[PDB]
Amino acid sequence: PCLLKTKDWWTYEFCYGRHIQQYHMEDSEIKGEVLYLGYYQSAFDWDDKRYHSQTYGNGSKCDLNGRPREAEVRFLCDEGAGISGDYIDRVDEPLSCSYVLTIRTPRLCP
Ligand SMILES: OC[C@H]1O[C@H](OC[C@H]2O[C@H](OC[C@H]3O[C@@H](O)[C@@H](O)[C@@H](O)[C@@H]3O)[C@@H](O)[C@@H](O)[C@@H]2O)[C@@H](O)[C@@H](O)[C@@H]1O
Repeated sequence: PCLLKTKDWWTYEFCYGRHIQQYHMEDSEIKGEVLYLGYYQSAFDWDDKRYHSQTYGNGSKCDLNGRPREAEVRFLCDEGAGISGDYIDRVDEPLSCSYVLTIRTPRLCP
């Protein structure tokens, strides 16, 4: 089941191994266009300490440059040691329409 987080205008939906989505909510409905940050492309897992990365590509065309959106996902230790499972921590956008999502998860903790 997909992880969700709202930051200002955009709500972000992370569907692990499928795609990443960005869209606007009003009340509790998706008002408008749904944008794709990217579709699942690759993943690397390392274990025994721990590391996990995924990449997502060919999302919606960027109006700034006409290039598809692209995203990478970092997976880091949930340092709150919480009890609600994984969560979207940050979304960063270091180049127009290129994103780095950071997910926190108890499974990546030492
Ligand atoms: O073009 C690259 C960016 O595209 C997308 O962001 C577009 C803008 O989104 C937000 O504004 C849209 C909404 O803002 C509201 O305040 C109202 O004005 C609405 O009518 C309007 O639809 C806002 O975040 C802007 O700063 C964005 O430019 C995203 O995909 C971005 O990640 C891209 O950078």
